[PDB]
Amino acid sequence: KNSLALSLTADQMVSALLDAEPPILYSEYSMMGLLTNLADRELVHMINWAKRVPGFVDLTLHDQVHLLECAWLEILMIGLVWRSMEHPGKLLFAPNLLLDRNQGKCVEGMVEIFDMLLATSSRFRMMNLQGEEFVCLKSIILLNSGDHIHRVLDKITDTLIHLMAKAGLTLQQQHQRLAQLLLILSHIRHMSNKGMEHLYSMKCKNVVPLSDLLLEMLDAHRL
Amino acid sequence: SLALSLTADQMVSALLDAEPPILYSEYDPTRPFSEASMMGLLTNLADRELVHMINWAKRVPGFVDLTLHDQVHLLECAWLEILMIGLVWRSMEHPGKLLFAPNLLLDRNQGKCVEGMVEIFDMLLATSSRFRMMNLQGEEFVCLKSIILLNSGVYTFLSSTLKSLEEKDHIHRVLDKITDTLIHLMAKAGLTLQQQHQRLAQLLLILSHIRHMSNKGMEHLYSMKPLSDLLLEMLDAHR
Amino acid sequence: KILHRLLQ
Amino acid sequence: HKILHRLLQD
Ligand SMILES: CN(c1ccccc1Cl)S(=O)(=O)[C@@H]1C[C@@H]2O[C@H]1C(c1ccc(O)cc1)=C2c1ccc(O)cc1
Ligand SMILES: CN(c1ccccc1Cl)S(=O)(=O)[C@@H]1C[C@@H]2O[C@H]1C(c1ccc(O)cc1)=C2c1ccc(O)cc1
Repeated sequence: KNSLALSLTADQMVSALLDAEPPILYSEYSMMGLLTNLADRELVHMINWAKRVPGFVDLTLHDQVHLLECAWLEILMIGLVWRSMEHPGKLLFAPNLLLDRNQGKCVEGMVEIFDMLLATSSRFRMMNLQGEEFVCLKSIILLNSGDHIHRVLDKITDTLIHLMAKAGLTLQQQHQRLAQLLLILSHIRHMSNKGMEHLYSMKCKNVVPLSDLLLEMLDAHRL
Repeated sequence: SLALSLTADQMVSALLDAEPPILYSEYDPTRPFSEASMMGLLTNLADRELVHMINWAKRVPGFVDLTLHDQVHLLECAWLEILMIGLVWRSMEHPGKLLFAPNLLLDRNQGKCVEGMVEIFDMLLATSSRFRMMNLQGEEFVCLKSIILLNSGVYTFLSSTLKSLEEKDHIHRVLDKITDTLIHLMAKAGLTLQQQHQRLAQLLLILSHIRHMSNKGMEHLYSMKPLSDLLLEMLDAHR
Repeated sequence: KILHRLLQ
Repeated sequence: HKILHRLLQD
């Protein structure tokens, strides 16, 4: 149908995805309280980011709501992992909230997820994942979380390959790298799934107040 | 280290030879459904498949190069995903149903009678239809299954040592080989270069859906407390 | 809905 | 040992 994503060349797609990037936020100036408030504010930016992903607003509103409902924790996580790459062994929740692995210990179930997030960060850094590849992956997470949607995913795949080719990677290296990145998405799905379980548990235990948006987002998966 | 020398065709041959059989159930279709009874059948079937899966794993190239701890970990991470991709594969030519065994089909009306199963049921169905529409081949299937085995547990832990980093990199090299092998199969099937990376992506994205279903499934498993000793152990790893 | 509204 | 361990050790 009417679709900007299917009208863009690979360079325009990259440009548009780069332009759509949300900002990096600061932590407010208990650990669970800080992290929650930070995720809440990121979610608002994430919703407006998605509206700028070529193809997303061409979907029906019901589709759009469903993709954000399914993908939101995946997208927060890959964002966190991206900005932590320059800080091996640490999670850069924000420029004023840099947490070592071991600061994940205070909260029940969190440090196991921290280890998985750090493994992901180390993998991306070892692969020398580029900004342009990252924004492609993030849009694939959004669209794959839930026929036109598949045409767009094909297009973002083409765009990923293109970036690798322009970077001088051989065909073999492109196929291998494409696979390496997409297999990491399986792991990001895993972490999101486990986190969603812990979030619901935290709501029940009533020890930190999840925000309205977070509560509403959380209610999506237990449905 | 020997497995890193295998050619594409040799990789396909090894994986096809190592394929587990499709197992049957003791299911008696001549009496009314019972939730407890069907769960027992599914548990028993799953338990028997796990034994086949463990011996299949030893035959996946590169797998036995890992220490016992890592072999154990990979199997613990991926067991339900591997059962599920098997189920969706053999369910392919059977729209509307999950073919647990040739003689045990679960239909959707009946799945509704299993408390909380219908959502996972529909996802499994969608995945199988996806594969059927893609005309997934046996050769591609066995590559995907091997990929799940090697990949699902490789990012659980941080590496604290160079040695640990190297064993991690050993797994990645084998995964790179199966990617090469997948592309090789697609090229030999007639697919243009664009088609090949598009098909490769589509298949790998489906692995994210399989992970998703496995996590949701695992949730329900450690909620009804059927389970065999081995299944309790595999489940314990996620709890 | 907070999402549905925000998307508009 | 774990059961999984034993099934491999065969
Ligand atoms: C939900 N999790 C969790 C897991 C176990 C125990 C407790 C919790 Cl909160 S968890 O997955 O780690 C989750 C990942 C990471 O840390 C937890 C978390 C988080 C998210 C929401 C929230 O209300 C609190 C915390 C993270 C996060 C925050 C902002 C980002 O931009 C990115 C990530
Ligand atoms: C655990 N699940 C579940 C979900 C909701 C309600 C009840 C149940 Cl059993 S579930 O994920 O559907 C799960 C998938 C499918 O059916 C359940 C299940 C299963 C697995 C182990 C078991 O002890 C019982 C059932 C399945 C299975 C078995 C063998 C296979 O080769 C493949 C799959």
